[PDB]
Amino acid sequence: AAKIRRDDEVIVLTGKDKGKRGKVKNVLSSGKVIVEGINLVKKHQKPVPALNQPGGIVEKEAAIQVSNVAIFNAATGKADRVGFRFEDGKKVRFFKSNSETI
Amino acid sequence: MKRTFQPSVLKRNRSHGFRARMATKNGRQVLARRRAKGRARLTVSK
Amino acid sequence: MIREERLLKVLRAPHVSEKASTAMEKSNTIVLKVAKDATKAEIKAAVQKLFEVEVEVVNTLVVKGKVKRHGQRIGRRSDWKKAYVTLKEGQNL
Amino acid sequence: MKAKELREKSVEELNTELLNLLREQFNLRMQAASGQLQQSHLLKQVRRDVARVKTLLNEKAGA
Amino acid sequence: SRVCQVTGKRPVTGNNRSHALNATKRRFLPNLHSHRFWVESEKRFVTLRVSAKGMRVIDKKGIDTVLAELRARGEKY
RNA sequence: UAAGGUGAUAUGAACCGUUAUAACCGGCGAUUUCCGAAUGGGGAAACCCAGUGUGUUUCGACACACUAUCAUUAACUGAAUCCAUAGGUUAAUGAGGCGAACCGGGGGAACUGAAACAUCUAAGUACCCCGAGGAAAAGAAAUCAACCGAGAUUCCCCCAGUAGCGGCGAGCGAACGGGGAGCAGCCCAGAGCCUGAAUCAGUGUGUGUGUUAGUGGAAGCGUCUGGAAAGGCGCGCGAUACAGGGUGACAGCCCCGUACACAAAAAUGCACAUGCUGUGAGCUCGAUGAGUAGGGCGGGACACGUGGUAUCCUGUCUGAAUAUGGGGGGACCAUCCUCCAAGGCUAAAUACUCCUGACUGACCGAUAGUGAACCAGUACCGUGAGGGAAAGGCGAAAAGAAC
RNA sequence: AGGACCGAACCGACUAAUGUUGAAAAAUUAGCGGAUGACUUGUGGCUGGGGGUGAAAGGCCAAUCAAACCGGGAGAUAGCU
RNA sequence: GCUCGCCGGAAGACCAAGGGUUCCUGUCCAACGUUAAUCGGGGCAGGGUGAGUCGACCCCUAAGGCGAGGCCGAAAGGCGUAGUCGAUGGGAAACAGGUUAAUAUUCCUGUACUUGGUGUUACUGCGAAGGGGGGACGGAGAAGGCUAUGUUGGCCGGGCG
RNA sequence: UACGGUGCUGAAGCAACAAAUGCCCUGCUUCCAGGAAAAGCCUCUAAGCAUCAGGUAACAUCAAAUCGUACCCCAAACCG
Repeated sequence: AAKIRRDDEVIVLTGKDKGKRGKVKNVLSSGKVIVEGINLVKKHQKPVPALNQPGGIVEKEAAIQVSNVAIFNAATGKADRVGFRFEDGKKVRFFKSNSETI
Repeated sequence: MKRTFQPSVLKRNRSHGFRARMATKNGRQVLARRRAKGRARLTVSK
Repeated sequence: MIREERLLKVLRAPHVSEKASTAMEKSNTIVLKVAKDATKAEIKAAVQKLFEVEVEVVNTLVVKGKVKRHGQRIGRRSDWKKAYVTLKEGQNL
Repeated sequence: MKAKELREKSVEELNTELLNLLREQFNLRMQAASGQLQQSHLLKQVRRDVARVKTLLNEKAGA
Repeated sequence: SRVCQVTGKRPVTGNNRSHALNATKRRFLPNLHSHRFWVESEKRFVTLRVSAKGMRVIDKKGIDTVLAELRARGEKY
């Protein structure tokens, strides 16, 4: 299974400001995730029909590496690792160093 | 000046075509060599 | 026994929709894109069954596909069959 | 036990396939060539459903 | 082809050798003749293209044993 | 198995989906147009034209199946010709064609070397053709040896560049014997004592065991420089895991993994009372592969070029003895020794890689390595057989430059 | 009537000039020979390399001919550069 | 647009072969056009090829090809009977106007024609990889009768330079 | 009238002469070098059947499928 899921409160590990923590919005097949408010890039949008007619320098989130993303623990406010140990075919995620089910 | 290539698709297909290759065992060897080389067109006449 | 309703999938698109087709509907005929292997009896039965109209004669031609791309990737569009289906009488809608 | 098309194991699969093909797929083709929006998934859904009913007609002999 | 049909003799291949020992490729052919053998059990004639050694074998063994060997080999006559 | 997906350039659009049923992966099925052995007839491949049945019919017609040739077998008919054969028709079974190498057989060069060239060599090589298998071939002494003995075939190392062959030139080149890999021998040519009584082949679960999806899988924080830390410094921790790859610079502890422990609805590779089907065991007695061995002529193969030349094969012509018999022991003859040709089957050690998977490299790195790192046997060239390229890299991320 | 005569289409190619990195890997221009015949031409077929075909020059056989072209033996051999 | 020149047994028109969208319309001018290009047989988009009567297919054969069996050949294969293919030849049938930016004996209008299937009526010997006829054929020359076509006159319309 | 052009109406529409290498003519004459084949078409019967099946004539109705069809074609679209 994937350790970082679609709606996970996660914290960045490397790159730009690595202190910020946010929620995943999309998980890509290339091993990358979109986390809310993390890699803000200023795209120079050309004019086009349908949406974004005038264009602009509106900020948009870039995909960051899921290895550069670590999950967050609310009880111990640090980065944490994820394991998959439960008895049936549905494996739950648990925090390492806390042994608590996510 | 009359040049050497004077086209005719009937004579092209009778001389170099797929069934003209398949009639003789040697033209079947030609087709085997072209499949082994991997040609996009076996008989470029056809 | 009019041909099978499975086989009456020969009609592909209603209306080629340019001045020749619209002028032919203004005077006499519907223009359709009808399969590749559809015969005139199949087009006649398919128009008369899938629509309420009555057809007198069907004229078909085969349109050859064009190349339309530069020399880096030369490709060809598909051949299709165009049917001129004559049903000029007896409709108001 | 990952897909559920046990729902149409009843009789009149020929009638169901006839309703799937007769003017359903045809009208979606006419609509897609005249121009309407939603047909992009509906055309695929109807041709897949035709494939389900034809596989079940090859599977069973009682319908 | 030039096959004995009873002893299986085919053309074999060897050399013309001369006084100067120049080897030239040649072939040795069987002494093949078409002969009608009278069979008494079938009361008829069977034509076979056989060698002279094949006719010696037919004289020694009988034509019935020979034709039984030809049917065992599957060869038509 | 899963929280994400609807293959790529390739975004969009319209949608599908919560882990108990979207997508992905695996087993088993369903479908599988037309051509092509192409197989109903034809044909300028991917097209043209049918015939016979069965069914539907709104009478316009439509759907499905079969219909090639050859071989073998069976049935029914059937001439010259009374019998019969030849022939004809139908049915059943098998084959056909493709594929890189290895293997057996049929045919088979020349350039070249001899410092020319013809014997010789190259070389039974290249090539052509036929056939088969996972190996093929060969194979259980009419074999060697030397008066001592060995005990089928095949492959490796010696013997040994020896003995020899050779315009005794160029060159070709053994065997005996020894050390190893591997190693079971049988059956018919025939009758009685026996009738599943042990092998062999086929056949659906079982055990054990691999394959075709997968599952869990340890342990890192602070700080400095920096765009970014995996780097410097400090303090820990895991290790049956410090193979490897990615991550914004060089990561055992970020991710995928790796060591290890496991997992199979189903389909499948191998040892048995394996339920059975067939062949068929051991004992006594008998037989012991004839146009054959040998010979004359011409050739070919044996390292051996006809030479003093044994041995094998046979195109031609001949032609025995037949276990008180026959073959061999390198002209030949005596003696002695050794073995039974003219009928077959036979695993292993041996050869090869179109392919599949894993791993490795004092192998290459874009004029190199495959011709081809890239939509390459492509674009182009040629009537055709055939020939045959050039062409990789923005950035960490398009943030690919709004205005 | 005529392998008759003159002369266009058509077939050919005797002379000259130009062109010779051409407009053209044999042509253009001005004349020239045949033009009812051993003529000329379209389409299709057949003959295949020590072979074909040749009113014969070793001409022609796909701009290649005292032995075509392609692939292979093949890295033939080269006392020569 | 108005003049000027050139071909006019073609340098005009229609096909066959061969090619394969070069055809028509909109847009663009980087590359391609031996110069510029607003143009193009160039680039990018759409459109466009309508048949019972034209051709192919189809029936039939020539040269020739393949060829069940067959004869021959080390193998591959060679020849060849029945047969079956093979046009460059022989068999059914449509003409004139009008129309599109681009089709045209195909679409439209007018007037036709041919070959088969089925059904009804009336009469009746029908029936064949068979027999016969016919298809069905050379070169040259010479009439005659025409016609396509052209000229002139009449007629009609316009003119009065 | 956007000057691509559209629509209505539309008079005479006859005669004589000269004419082909085209047609009659695959004819006629003449010559030697003596000039495809098979089917479609017509006719005759063989085996077979007898108010049957068929063949003629009339009428009515149905069918004639499929593929090509643009454009160049003494050429800037073919071979060079």
